Amino acid sequence: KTRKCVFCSKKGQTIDYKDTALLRTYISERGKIRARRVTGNCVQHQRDIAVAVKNAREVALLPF
Amino acid sequence: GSVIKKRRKRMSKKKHRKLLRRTRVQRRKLGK
Amino acid sequence: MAVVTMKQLLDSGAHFGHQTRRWNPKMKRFIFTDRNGIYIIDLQQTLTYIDKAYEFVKETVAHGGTVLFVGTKKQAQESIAEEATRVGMPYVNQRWLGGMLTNFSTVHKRLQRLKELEAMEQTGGFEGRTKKEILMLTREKNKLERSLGGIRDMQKVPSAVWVVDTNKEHIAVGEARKLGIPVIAILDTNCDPDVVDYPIPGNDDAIRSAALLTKVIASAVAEGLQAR
Amino acid sequence: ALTAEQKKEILGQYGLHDTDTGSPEAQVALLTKRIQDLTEHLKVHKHDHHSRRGLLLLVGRRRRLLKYVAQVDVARYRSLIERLGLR
Amino acid sequence: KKNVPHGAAHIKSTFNNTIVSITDPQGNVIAWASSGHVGFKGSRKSTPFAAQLAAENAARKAQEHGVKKVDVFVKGPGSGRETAIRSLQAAGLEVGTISDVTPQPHNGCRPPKRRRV
Amino acid sequence: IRKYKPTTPGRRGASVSDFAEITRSTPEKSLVRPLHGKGGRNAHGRITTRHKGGGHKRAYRVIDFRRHDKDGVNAKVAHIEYDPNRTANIALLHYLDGEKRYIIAPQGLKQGDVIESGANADIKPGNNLPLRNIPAGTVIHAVELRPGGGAKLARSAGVSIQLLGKEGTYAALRMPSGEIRRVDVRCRATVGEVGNAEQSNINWGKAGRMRWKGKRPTVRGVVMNPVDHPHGGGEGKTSGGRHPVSPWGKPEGRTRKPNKPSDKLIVRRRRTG
Amino acid sequence: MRPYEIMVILDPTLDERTVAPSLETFLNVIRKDGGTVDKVDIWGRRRLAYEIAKHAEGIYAVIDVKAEPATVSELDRQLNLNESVLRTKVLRTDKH
RNA sequence: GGGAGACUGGAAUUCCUGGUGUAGCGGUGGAAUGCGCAGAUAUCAGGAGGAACACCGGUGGCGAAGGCGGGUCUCUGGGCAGUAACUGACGCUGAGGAGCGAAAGCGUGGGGAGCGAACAGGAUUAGAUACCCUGGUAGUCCACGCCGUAAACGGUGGGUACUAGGUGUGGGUUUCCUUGGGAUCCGUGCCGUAGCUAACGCAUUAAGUACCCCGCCUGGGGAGUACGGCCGCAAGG
Ligand SMILES: [Mg+2]
Ligand SMILES: [Mg+2]
Ligand SMILES: [Mg+2]
Ligand SMILES: [Mg+2]
Ligand SMILES: [Mg+2]
Ligand SMILES: [Mg+2]
Ligand SMILES: [Mg+2]
Ligand SMILES: [Mg+2]
Ligand SMILES: [Mg+2]
Repeated sequence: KTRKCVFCSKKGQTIDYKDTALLRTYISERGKIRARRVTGNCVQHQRDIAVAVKNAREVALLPF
Repeated sequence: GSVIKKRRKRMSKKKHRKLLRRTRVQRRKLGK
Repeated sequence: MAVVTMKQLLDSGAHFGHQTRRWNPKMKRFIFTDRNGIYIIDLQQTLTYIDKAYEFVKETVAHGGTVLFVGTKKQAQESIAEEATRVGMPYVNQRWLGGMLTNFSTVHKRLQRLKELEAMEQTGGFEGRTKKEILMLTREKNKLERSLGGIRDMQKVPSAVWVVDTNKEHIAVGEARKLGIPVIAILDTNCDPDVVDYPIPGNDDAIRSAALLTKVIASAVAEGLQAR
Repeated sequence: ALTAEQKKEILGQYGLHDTDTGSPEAQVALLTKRIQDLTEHLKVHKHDHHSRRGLLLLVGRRRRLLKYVAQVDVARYRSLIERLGLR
Repeated sequence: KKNVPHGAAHIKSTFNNTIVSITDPQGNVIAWASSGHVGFKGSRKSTPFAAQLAAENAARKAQEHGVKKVDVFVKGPGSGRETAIRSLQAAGLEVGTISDVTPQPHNGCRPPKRRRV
Repeated sequence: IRKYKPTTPGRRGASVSDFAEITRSTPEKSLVRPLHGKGGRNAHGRITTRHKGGGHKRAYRVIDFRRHDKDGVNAKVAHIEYDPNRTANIALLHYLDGEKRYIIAPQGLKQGDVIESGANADIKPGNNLPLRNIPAGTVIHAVELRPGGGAKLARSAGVSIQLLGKEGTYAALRMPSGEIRRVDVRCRATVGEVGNAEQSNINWGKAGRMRWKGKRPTVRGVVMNPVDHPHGGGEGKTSGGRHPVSPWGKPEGRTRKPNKPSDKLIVRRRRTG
Repeated sequence: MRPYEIMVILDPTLDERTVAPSLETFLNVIRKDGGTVDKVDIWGRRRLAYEIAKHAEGIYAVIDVKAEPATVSELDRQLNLNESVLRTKVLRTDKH
């Protein structure tokens, strides 16, 4: 980890709000959203994550 | 810049507003 | 967030104190109880400030600031030399020079003077000049190297400053908080705690703890560098 | 914005010749269509207060294009005016 | 009276006093203590010794009812939490886990501006 | 609302209902029924309800409030007319069966739209539905005070009731007066809010307008004589000489229904302010 | 038309055997008005992260439809009025 | 997080209901009003209403300026690059005029949880109509219009040509490796050439080199006040 990015660098990925497994590695332990530097992601994919995790929390797919 | 010149105009406007508040009634009913 | 626990800190011996005749009345908050006449520092107040400083450096990295290193000891010259070149941060090893942060119009001249010499070294001019001119440069190197060790590559006027051993380097931390720039440092039971903007509980006479502290303070910049 | 097919057919209709865009008459027709399409949305969202600025900018651009067309030639100007029903 | 083998102690600590209340896993409180109830008044209610003595009194009242296993939950910031936990575990009770439960208002209600002193 | 210009003293700042959403101007002669004013006099002939006098005669315009029958039979609106007896417009429905009826014409009810009563009807303003099928937290109006007893709640203009979480054989309704009341779930309700909400702000301007509606003047008891009103006349402008009291000696108190009535359904009385 | 995705969280008291027919009864309107492809994925007995209308578990369903805004809005309204379903969410699979 | 419209959800404050539960709860540099003993505070469950959307979230994005932070959908403004096929001077400014114009205030229609002008009390002071605490009507909020004043500060008018660089960031394009780096074009920070600048300072985003246009300044008070007029329900400009 800590590379350029997993989405902006690998060139293949998809940010899906239903991907609770993938969003668990990005949400904090308590349930909050981790910072952008710790994840090392471009601004676009960071906002995509943010909105996906927000949709998950809204549909009750995460502990908020 | 300095605050002296600003507070001077502030006090001037405050005194003007106080006079206007005091004289409001002298034109309130004379206006209506 | 969090990067370490108290288990790894207990092994470093960061709960020791000094004699009871060299303390200050305003350092009785971190103490819990007197046992055999030695002072102890709480542990719950360590991880909080550690994470606070970590996030502050994480933010200042993106803002355009980094952390520095300062010191005046002449026994741990190796601990502050190996980890420095890894990230490329400033540091002082032998001689704590005067006027490096508060004065910026003077160090830039010596930086260019040293750059000129390091660039001309590639030519190898030894015969064109007299023996005295070459012999002087040998002692000049020993005179100029014991004061500046990492101030050559900063060139960025960072927005975060870290100080260590405030008891002896009070002038450093004293001038750090001058311009209001965020200041961080570790405090002792015989110094002033209000001088640092973000204190970090930690002993000043523990190399095992100082190494880990410097490592975790320098890794914050690499965290943002590898991402940028 | 305007759909690609709608813009293409509008240009083919009000174009001086095949493969013609950005001409005076074409630009005037595009602006008129844009205003006619935006008036319906404004009639609902009258409290926008932001799209009105773009509306005014487009109207000013159309007026400037019409002024230029009139300065160049009057016959073309009057023909476009009577064909689009403006003023 | 009643028996409660496992319970939980909620400690609401603020800048004025600390209230520690033991309760069954259902929610029916059994015993509780407060610095003011211990005897302290005014600013003395904020000292750590007051919270420690209140926690000790609560532990004694719980042992009177026969409670041994007691988890601990704490409210938002406030002095006396760690001292109360220490006193509870020292008075002959199982400390168990420590799950902090603090209300986190995400900009819900506008609080006062600031205390000028 | 249309404001009259200050042409005459009577039209200084007077207003009138815009009368929008009205298509026809005459009622259905097959549904209209006769009715004559009473002037506030009961069978005995004595003036019982004061301030009731000469007003323009009106029609009844029979309105069905039960809607128990014609469950699966759909119906569309035909016209929107005015009704003096009601403080809101009414709607004429052309039922698929053939008969016509009248409804309070809730707000947002345009012309041409189709409505459908019954239990399997869709929740939408204009259709009747039982409380059992109406989800909680919705807005209704004119349901009833008793199963099959007739809609008698929230019939005024721009008024409605909020249905809270129902439980068992009782559902909670928050009347427009802020009073929460329980009512069995078997009651038939009507989704949507009453129309003509723009009314109630109509400045009548002159006394003749209010008199046309059969509203006679109201004389204050202060100026009356001690033998007529408790607030004796006296010498000069007198505030009343005692506490406020009704003309029959009833003070301004609770005056509620007899204590311990059949009101076990009320869960929370309204709030004064 | 435009592509759209519809996530649905139903009541745990129901059964997967009646979940799919219930979703088809609602997609009847789409197939009779829009006539679009139908891909309905279902997975039941999934525990939620917190209480949802006095329930700890539920059944999730995902549908994809290339229909009109009015059609998707009508479907969302029908699902919100129905009681057998608890929660609904409409997303636009497009880049925007 | 460009704007308007519709739908939707979590935390948290307050109230109420069904349990548990005591004689204190709140609060200050120290205290007292007040709230409880007529079951306080506090904990479990449920219901109600009004606002805002922690964490992502910042010298990072948009807008001409105000200003724009939860999620879904309809409409829509504006910006950069490549392809340069399209007309070829249509480029820029703008007296009056028109629109937008933070917050507060005003008319009407609703609600009102927290905070809170005024107002009641408590405390200090020789004297406290304030700084501190307890309640709190307008307001803060939604719907239709006025009010046009802010440090509406970058105290920097609008468009273009030119004047060493280093260091960051966001944006979409190609060459060199084969993830790594340079150039190209726009916004946004810092250090610094010449130059400008009374100094502070600006310095490729000029306050420099020069062109086009509008407004304003020619000593401080009087006074941004007086009369008349302009619009406005009023305050007021
Ligand atoms: Mg009498
Ligand atoms: Mg008299
Ligand atoms: Mg002008
Ligand atoms: Mg306002
Ligand atoms: Mg106050
Ligand atoms: Mg001005
Ligand atoms: Mg500078
Ligand atoms: Mg005048
Ligand atoms: Mg004036």
